[PDB]
Amino acid sequence: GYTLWNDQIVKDEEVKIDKEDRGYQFGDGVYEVVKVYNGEMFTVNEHIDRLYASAEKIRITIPYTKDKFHQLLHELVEKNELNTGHIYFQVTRGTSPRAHQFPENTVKPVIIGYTKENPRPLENLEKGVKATFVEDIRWLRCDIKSLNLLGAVLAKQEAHEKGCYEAILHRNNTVTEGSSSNVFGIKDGILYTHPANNMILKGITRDVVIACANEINMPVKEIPFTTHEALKMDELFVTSTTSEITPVIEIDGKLIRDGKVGEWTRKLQKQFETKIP
Amino acid sequence: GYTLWNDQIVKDEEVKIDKEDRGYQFGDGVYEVVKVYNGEMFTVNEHIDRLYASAEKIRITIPYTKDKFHQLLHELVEKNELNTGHIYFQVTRGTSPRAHQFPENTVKPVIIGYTKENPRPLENLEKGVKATFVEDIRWLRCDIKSLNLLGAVLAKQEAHEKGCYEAILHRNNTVTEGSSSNVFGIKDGILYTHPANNMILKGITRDVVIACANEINMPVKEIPFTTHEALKMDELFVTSTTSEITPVIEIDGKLIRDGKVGEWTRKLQKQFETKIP
Ligand SMILES: Cc1ncc(COP(=O)(O)O)c(CN[C@H](C)C(=O)O)c1O
Ligand SMILES: Cc1ncc(COP(=O)(O)O)c(CN[C@H](C)C(=O)O)c1O
Repeated sequence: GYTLWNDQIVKDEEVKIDKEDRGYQFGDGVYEVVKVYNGEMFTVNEHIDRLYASAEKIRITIPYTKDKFHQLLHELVEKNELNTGHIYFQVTRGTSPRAHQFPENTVKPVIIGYTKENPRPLENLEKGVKATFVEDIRWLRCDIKSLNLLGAVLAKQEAHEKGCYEAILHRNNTVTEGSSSNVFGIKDGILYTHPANNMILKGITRDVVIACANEINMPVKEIPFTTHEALKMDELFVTSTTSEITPVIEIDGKLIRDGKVGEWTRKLQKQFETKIP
Repeated sequence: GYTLWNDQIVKDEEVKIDKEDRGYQFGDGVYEVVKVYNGEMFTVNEHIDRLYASAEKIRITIPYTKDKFHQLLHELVEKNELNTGHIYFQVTRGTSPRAHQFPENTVKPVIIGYTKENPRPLENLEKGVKATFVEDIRWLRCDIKSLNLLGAVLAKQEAHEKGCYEAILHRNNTVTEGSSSNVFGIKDGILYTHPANNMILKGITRDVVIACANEINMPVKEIPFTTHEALKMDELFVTSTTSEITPVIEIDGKLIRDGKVGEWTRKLQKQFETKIP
């Protein structure tokens, strides 16, 4: 297939990374994942805006402008003939002799973007999944979608080893987000979720779900809940570009209510479907 | 020059790093830095031991025996004709289709190592340097020498912009370590430094210095100190494989005692010199 390398579209086999790329020695870079539906990129405007925002947050000046980035992403999908799956793209500070501080003389940021055929998680959306609680031991700037993902790797692995789809992270019993998703709780027709500060990534799917709730007039309270409160919620689910609205029916053997997908989770999924390309 | 690639010492241009190498997408890997004095490696076995420990802490099993790794670093120094400088070496989980969890079928870890001619910091060792306090926002597994270093990058950059050599990190007003070093304080002839827990990296230079204090009959207390306490110390210095024992004479414009290198730091520098190749 074809990969976006910097501002070029090249054959997969041509791409090689320098050992001194700061993304390889420091994880000094940011990234995005965009879902594609029948050749249509879902909320690509929001994902590109966040890529540039994450970049600005760690002072990386992406070498070309947004308009040029969208154009390159558009041809990447067409070149790979991607129907349904996702586009992954990242940008690092660039390659230069190893040193912690920013390169004295502005080097050019490295860009990588590729595609992958992958259907929607229909079985999970319908049936729900099992989750597990895992202590959030990550850094304090979770609002930046950076390449420093070692914490999430170890957490995801733990969940998979227990046959769970996701690891629900918590800071001293307070639920923050999932290893690669945002977490939502429902009690008495009210939608709860951790506020969007430095403790979580302000997900694009999270924002679309909150928009859906406002459209159907469901009360939304952006305040955190503990692991114990989460266990006594009427409904529970996780959100991500690839997971959409995935219901959580069980946490560590403990059923969320009756272990069935809830009413509001269904209403929310229904409204989310109206947004799909 | 020549680069260590897994178990072969090839030319820099013959190395191929994949875009899906986990050290590039998740910072899923560990590393080390070894100082070379006149073609001789300093505390190489201690660093190799830590590399393996760091690796196993995140479930990565380096394929070679520690003695084979030592022999590989030795060949690298000779092929490059390195006199005084350092060797940088790392290992990632390897290349596999992007996913947070560990690769289902164990792929081979990727090893990369190279040299760099760099003199001893003569001026800093004798005159001392300026430092600046910066809040520690890093993750909770600082005992693992991983590639997740975005926190340290931002901290070091803040130090340099202020004309400072190092950023002295602090959590809850308690000094932990520097962005790329360990921090020591002296008062009333006692040597203090934060204990080796998950909040810091148990430095190799740190251990040698503590061993030096023992040898010169100086009391050591591995207890943490606040920024307020750090400013009241009689003497203060940072340690690292590249910085050796670099005295800190001023923090945020506030002098440490009289702004000059202390006697105990000098005694430690003298004993440390007896260990050098
Ligand atoms: C920690 C974390 N929180 C929340 C999200 C969801 O954000 P969004 O709705 O914009 O995708 C993700 C997953 N992002 C991508 C999918 C990943 O790492 O694969 C994440 O890494
Ligand atoms: C966070 C941190 N603490 C402490 C140390 C000192 O450990 P040692 O004395 O074994 O080098 C370092 C430096 N490591 C290397 C030098 C680096 O990243 O360049 C470090 O990155």
